[PDB]
Amino acid sequence: DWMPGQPRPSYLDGSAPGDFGFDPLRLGEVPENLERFKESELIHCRWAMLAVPGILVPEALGLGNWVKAQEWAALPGGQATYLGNPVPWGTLPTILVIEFLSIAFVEHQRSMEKDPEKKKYPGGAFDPLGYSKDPKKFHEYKIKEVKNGRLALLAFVGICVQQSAYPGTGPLENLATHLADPWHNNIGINVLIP
Amino acid sequence: NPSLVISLSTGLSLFLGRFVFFNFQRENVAKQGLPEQNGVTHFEAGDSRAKEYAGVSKSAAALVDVLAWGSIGHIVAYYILATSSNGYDPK
Amino acid sequence: KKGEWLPGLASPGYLTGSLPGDNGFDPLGLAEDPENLRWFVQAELVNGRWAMLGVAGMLLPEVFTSIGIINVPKWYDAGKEEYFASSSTLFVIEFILSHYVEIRRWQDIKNPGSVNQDPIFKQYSLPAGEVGYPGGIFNPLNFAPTLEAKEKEIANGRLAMLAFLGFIIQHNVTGKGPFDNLLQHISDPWHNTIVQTL
Amino acid sequence: RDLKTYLSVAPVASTLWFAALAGLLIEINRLFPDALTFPFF
Amino acid sequence: SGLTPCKESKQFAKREKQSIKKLESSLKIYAADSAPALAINATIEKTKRRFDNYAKQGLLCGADGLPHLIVSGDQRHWGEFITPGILFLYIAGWIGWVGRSYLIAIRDEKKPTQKEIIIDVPLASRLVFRGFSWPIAAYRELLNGELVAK
Ligand SMILES: CC1=C[C@H](O)CC(C)(C)C1/C=C/C(C)=C/C=C/C(C)=C/C=C/C=C(C)/C=C/C=C(C)/C=C/C1=C(C)C[C@H](O)CC1(C)C
Repeated sequence: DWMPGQPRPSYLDGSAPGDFGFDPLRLGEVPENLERFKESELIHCRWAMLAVPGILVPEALGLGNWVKAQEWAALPGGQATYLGNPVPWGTLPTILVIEFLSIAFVEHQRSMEKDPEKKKYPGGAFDPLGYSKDPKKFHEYKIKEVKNGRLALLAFVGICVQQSAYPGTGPLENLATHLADPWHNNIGINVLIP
Repeated sequence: NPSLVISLSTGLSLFLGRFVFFNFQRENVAKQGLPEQNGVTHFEAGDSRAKEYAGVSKSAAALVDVLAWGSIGHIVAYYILATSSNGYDPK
Repeated sequence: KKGEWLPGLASPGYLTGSLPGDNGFDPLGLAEDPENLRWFVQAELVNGRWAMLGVAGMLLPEVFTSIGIINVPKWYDAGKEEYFASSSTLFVIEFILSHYVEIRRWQDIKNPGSVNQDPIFKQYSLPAGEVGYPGGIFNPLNFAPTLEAKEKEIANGRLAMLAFLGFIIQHNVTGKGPFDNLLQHISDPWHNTIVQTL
Repeated sequence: RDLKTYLSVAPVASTLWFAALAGLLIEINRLFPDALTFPFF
Repeated sequence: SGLTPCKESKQFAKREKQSIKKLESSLKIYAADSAPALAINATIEKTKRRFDNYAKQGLLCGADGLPHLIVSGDQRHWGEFITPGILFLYIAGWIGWVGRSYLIAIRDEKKPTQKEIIIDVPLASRLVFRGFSWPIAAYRELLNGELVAK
């Protein structure tokens, strides 16, 4: 039980990785569905692990905001830039096509899997270092991944919510704003009134 | 922009159809099967599939497939051609 | 023999009298069902406990202020301004902690086995066996939690709640303070009563 | 007469009940007329 | 809230004015010291009091000159809808809960219909004040609220 004193649902015997017996809605009663879920949690997590840094690091520099980068796309011509340099491939139609074409192919590739999407742990070219060589060791890593992935997903959120309300977004920035006067600057002020 | 855009989109679409999404699309068609009213639909109905027109020498693709992907191709392409000249402007 | 909240009447049947502070008082049959009774017993405890501090917190400073030993605003006034940090921050804080410590005793109510996990490391635990009567660090002095001793806690709580009910209602209409209200009554009781005020 | 009590508590119980209700409502209005809102909060 | 508060509505003032003149007109035939006169002067005083309260309680008015109610949930007008309503649901719940307490008391008995046409007033008087705490019907709902057979 990871809700301190709450009986664990039947299906979760705590053997899965990241299994803390949490499923108040029992969306996992169905085995076929749960398996799909385990796969998805990882996917969603993998991105998130990537996204926070993606969003956070540039701001430490000249990102200003994840939001800000999206800003050029709206006006014609862009052209947008990565590090003060326009292009290559600057305009939106080119990026959109490149993204749609490049992406669709990679994912659909996923949608050609059996053996539980290679157990959502493909480990082909992907595990070059072959961390998964050792089963005992491999298991520990999965837990790390999920816990880390979860941590990341949760954080992304806060970014969006924080980003909401404070359209003067400053995920890294807000923190400062918190730091300055943490007592009079908190979400609390945001949960209430002027 | 020229007429060349039509070709790339249609070309890519066709490409997508023939080598990327081709295996999956068929898998689905097999499962879906043809329509049946109480079972099959050719049983009365005068009208039934055309096996011959369906058949093709290429290792995988058929003429009908060409039609659909090309159409998506043309549509997607014409879609880009029009959004260009509208010069629509938003906030 | 038990205590009768009403001498002539008889006690209801679900009131065994094995409970502290039992005087056969359930005229509306709210506790006919036993489960409801357990829940209510716990509820009476806590509603009674908060009221104790609250009445005390509310009343004493008013008294001390009049004495002049210290100066603090009247309870119905602690709220406006004058605190390090805003009102909002305190709330969210109050909420996070209260949320944890309770969403906390609740577990012990459903199933009485949430005494471990103290602190995060598991070395320390709570040893005992009555719901709403935790032990360990909770009872540093180890006063016997004697039944009858529990009788006293409840009585005070029940009393506190009438007081609390009194303070708030008294506040309106009066527009003053409980101690103040008392002084007015004390100065001249026959001329100061609910009658002259309403 | 037990029995008389019994005639009562029939649909005469309805009228005695509603007459009491009507009276109460009427007095309230006489006391607080033309109320379109609850203004005490 | 495209309306203007009644306190500052000309139409709302014209209605109070016109109404009082109508009642005062009738005042003329009866002379002074008189029963009808006192009755009419009492209606006039009841009229002034009415309009006075509406303005006093911040009720908007419409171009018609009559107050209009806001039921959106807006905080300035809970008096208009929400406050009275909760009051209702309390009473409605009370009546229904007491009514259902009676049928359950009656159900396992002799001829149950006998006490549906001839009320057991001792039993009813015993159950009427149970409606005071009827929203602890909620705690019955956690267990024996409604029948499982259906
Ligand atoms: C039993 C029964 C059964 C049968 O059958 C029927 C009948 C008869 C119905 C019944 C009933 C009963 C009753 C009446 C109960 C009640 C209770 C209460 C009142 C409580 C309170 C209770 C109360 C309470 C808790 C309260 C608390 C409070 C507090 C803490 C306070 C605090 C504070 C302070 C310090 C200061 C500031 O400035 C303010 C504040 C912040 C506020």
